[PDB]
Amino acid sequence: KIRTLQGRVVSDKMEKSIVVAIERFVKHPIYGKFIKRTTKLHVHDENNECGIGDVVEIRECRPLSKTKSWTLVRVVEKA
Amino acid sequence: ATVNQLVRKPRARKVAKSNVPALEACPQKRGVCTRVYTTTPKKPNSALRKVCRVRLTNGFEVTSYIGGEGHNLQEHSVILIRGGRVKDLPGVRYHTVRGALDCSGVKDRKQARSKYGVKRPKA
Amino acid sequence: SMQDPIADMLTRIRNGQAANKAAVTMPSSKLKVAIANVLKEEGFIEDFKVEGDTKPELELTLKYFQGKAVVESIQRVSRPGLRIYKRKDELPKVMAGLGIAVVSTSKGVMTDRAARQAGLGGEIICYVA
RNA sequence: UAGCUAGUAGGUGGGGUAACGGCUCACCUAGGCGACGAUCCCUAGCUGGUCUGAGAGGAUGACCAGCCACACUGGAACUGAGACACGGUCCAGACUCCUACGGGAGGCAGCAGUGGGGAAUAUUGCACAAUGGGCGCAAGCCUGAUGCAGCCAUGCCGCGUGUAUGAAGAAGGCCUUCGGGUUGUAAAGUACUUUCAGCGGGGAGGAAGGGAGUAAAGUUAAUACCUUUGCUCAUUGACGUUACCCGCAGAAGAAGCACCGGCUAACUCCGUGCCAGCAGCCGCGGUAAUACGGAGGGUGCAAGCGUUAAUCGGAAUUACUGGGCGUAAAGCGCACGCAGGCGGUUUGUUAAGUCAGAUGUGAAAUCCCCGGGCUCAACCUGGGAACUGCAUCUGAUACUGGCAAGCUUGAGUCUCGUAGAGGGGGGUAGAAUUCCAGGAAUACCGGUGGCGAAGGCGGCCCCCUGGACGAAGACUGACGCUCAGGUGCGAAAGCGUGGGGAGCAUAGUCCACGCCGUAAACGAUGUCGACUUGGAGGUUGUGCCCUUGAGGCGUGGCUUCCGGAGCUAACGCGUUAAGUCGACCGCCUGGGGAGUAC
Ligand SMILES: [Mg+2]
Repeated sequence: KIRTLQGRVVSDKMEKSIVVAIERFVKHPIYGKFIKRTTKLHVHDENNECGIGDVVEIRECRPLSKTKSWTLVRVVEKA
Repeated sequence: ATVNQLVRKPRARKVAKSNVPALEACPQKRGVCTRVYTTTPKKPNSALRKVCRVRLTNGFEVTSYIGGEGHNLQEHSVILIRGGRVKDLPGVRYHTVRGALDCSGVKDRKQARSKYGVKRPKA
Repeated sequence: SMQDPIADMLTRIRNGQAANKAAVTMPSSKLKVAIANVLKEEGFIEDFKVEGDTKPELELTLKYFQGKAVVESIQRVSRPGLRIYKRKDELPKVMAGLGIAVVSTSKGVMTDRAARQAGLGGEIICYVA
C-alpha cells in the first residue's frame, strides 16, 4: 500500500512484463492550465493475468530487472 | 493569444546582440597600429577626421577614431581602445584612450581634462 | 449555449444593461436558478420566475435606477479551460471589496462572505460589480 | 539533427558484487525508447540565494554553505572500514630533466611565487595563542585548512579638511549698455575649538584550559594507585610599540571632478570661421557660436568623480496578471479530418481536480518584523514570521472529472416537395465565323440575378451523380465544434510524351495522358455558437387573411444599401461585424541585405 497508483496497459510483447501509463493532472507552472499528462513505466507481473487495455493497481517493490521496479497487486478491469 | 498556443511552444525571446565586437567580455583591448587614415564624413559634416585601423590581439583588425586636438602617432606601436561609436564615419565603432600606452595626451586642454591625457597643469 | 452555459448567459444579461429592457430570459438549467438567486438577494436585480418543464426557463426582472443601470461591470473570470481554483486566503475582493465575488463553494453559490463566515473557497464563478 | 538500439529489451539458468540487479557468460523470447521531442552536434557544473522588478517574470551561480566531477595525457588494478587514490604503484607515451650512455628522477586545478597570454587581480608574511582536525593514556607533535598582518579608493557605512563675527560691501578678475555690477561675508582682520593624522603617557577583552598542589560519600589493602567533584598558587596570545581613555601644540597636514542648447538642475564674453573640433540620440562649425577652443560665474556630487564594458528596469518592445492582426509587420488559396484542446440536459454515485483541517517535512546563514551588541551606521546578533513547496490521514459535495441511468433543444436519418452557369461522360449543333473544309463558342436572356469549399463554371436534351431549401411529423439521446503534422482538389504558363493548326498568338495555345502547385488564390475581414437600436431594396418560399388581385400580415433562408448605441488612430464597422462574449487553430515583433547564402 502506497497510493495504489491506478494505470492502464499499453503493450505486452514481453515475457512476463508489461507497460503502464498513468493518467495525471497538474497545474501548468506558469500559465495556470490543466494538461492531462501521462508517464510510462515497466511493471513486473508473472501470470499474464492482465490484458492489453485493462486498469491496473500498482505498488513498488525491490528493483528486479533493469528499467522495471513495480509489481502488480490486482486488476480491476477486463479487456 | 490562445493558451494552447503558448503551451506547445513558449514565448520566445526578442534577442539582443552586441555592437562592440571587441568585447571577448572585456572593456579594453590592445592594438598595434596598421596605418593612419584621414577619410571624410557624410553630407551634414565636413572637415576630414583622423582614424587608424588597428591590429588587435584577439585576432581581429578594425578601425578606430583618434580624437582630441591633434595627435602623435608614428604607426608601428601600441594604442588602447575604448568603444563608444562615432556617428559620422562609416565603419569606425570605437575610440582611443586619449593618454595610454604610446598614445600620449593632447596639447593643453584646460576644460574636461580627464577624458584626455591632460593632468593638473602647474599647481 | 454551446460551450459554456454560464458565460453565454452573462452576455445575455448585460445586453439588457445597454438598452434597458424590462425582462430578460434564457433557457435555464438547475444551476441557472442558483445563479440569479444570488443576484436578487444581494440587490443587483429584483425578481425572477422559472417557467417551463420541458424547457425550464427564467423570467428575470432588470433593475436600472436611472438612465444609469445598477449592474455596472459584471465579469466572468473562470472560463472553461482556465480554471482558477482560489484558496480562500487569496480571495478576490471586487473593487476594493465594494462589490461581491460569486464563488462556487461547497455549501452553495451565495458568496460575499466566504472569506470569514463559511470558510472555504473554490472556483470563482464571476466577479460582480 | 526523426528515426535510434543488439548485451539491445525480457525470462529461466549458472557466475558475479557488501547489496537488488543484464553486473557479466551460454541459452531461449523479439523486443526497448520516441512528436508529452529519442539519437544527434553545439554550449554549460547544479541548489540554498545574490541583482533587478510594486508584482509576476527576467539575467546570474565569484565570495561564505550543500553535492558531485577531475589531479600532466590515456589505461588497468593493489591495499583498505572507506580510494580506482592530489603531494602512493604499474603499463605506456607526451613533454620535461639527468646520465661514465648502461640508467634514474619528474608533475603548483595546495598556499607564496616566476615565465607567458593578458584591460587587469596582491607577499617567495608572522604564530600554534584561539576554534576545529589527525595520531595518541596524555603531556605534546603537526596542520601555507583556520586566527592575523602587509598589498590595491574595487565596493559598502561613517569621519574630518575649521566655526563665530565682519564690509569700506577691499584691492583683484571678468562683465560694463562705462551709470556700474558680480565673485562676495567670500577673503582680510578681530573672536573661538582641536575630531582625525602628528606627537606623549598609562590602558579592557578575545583565556578557557592545561600543569602543579590540596581536600570529598567514590572502588578496592580501610587511607596504594587512579576516575569525578570543590579549593590554592604559578600561570599561558600571533595580532600587539591593540581597541579605547588621557596629555600638549597650533588654523595649524587635509578638495577635487563632470556638465552648463533640448531631454537634464546651471550663462554670459573673447579666440576660431563647414577649417580645426564636439557628440548618448536630437545635432552644432561656411564672422557677432548660451553646443567647438579659452576665460569669469553657475550647477550637481564628493574623497572620489567621469568614460567604456556587463545584466535586468523604463519596454504593455514575446504581454499568464498585461498586447495585437479591415488598410500600420500579421487570417495558410480551399477543404474533410488522426493523435491533441473543449461540453446540451436530469438523477445516482465515486472523491482523482479543487476547497478545509491537522500531522510530517521544506538544512542554518541572507530577505522581513519587534529586540539586543560595536561611542552611531555598515556589520555581528536573540526569537518570530515567511520558505509561496511537495507526500499522508480526516472532512466537504456546489462546480469540474471517470462509472451507472435517463429526458429534448445541439447535431443527425426518413418522408415530402421547391429552385438552380454544382460537376462527369455521351453525342448534339446554330443568332454567328477564315481557308479550299471546319476550327471556335455565345447574340439574346445576362443581371444589383443564380450555383458551389475556393480556383470557378454559361447553346440545347437525355444519363450517372453533388450540395442547399421549405412545409409538416417521426424517432436517435451529446452521438458534437475545432486542428498541428496529414492527405486530397489545385488560375496561367512551363515541361513531358501523342496529334492538330483556322479565330490568329513559329512550336505551343486545344483535347488528352504525366510532372509542376504557382498568383491581388485581396470579404487585403480563421470557425462555430449565443446575445444586442435600426431603416429601405434583392431573391427564394410557403401559413393565415372577401387569397376576392398584380396584393396584406406574418413567417423561413441567404445577399445588397444607407445608419443607433457601442467601438476604432482615424477612415470607419455596424443583426452576413470589426460591437458584448466563449472554445479552438494559423500568423507578426523596426527598415535594408532577403524569399537570397548553405
Ligand atoms: Mg586576557
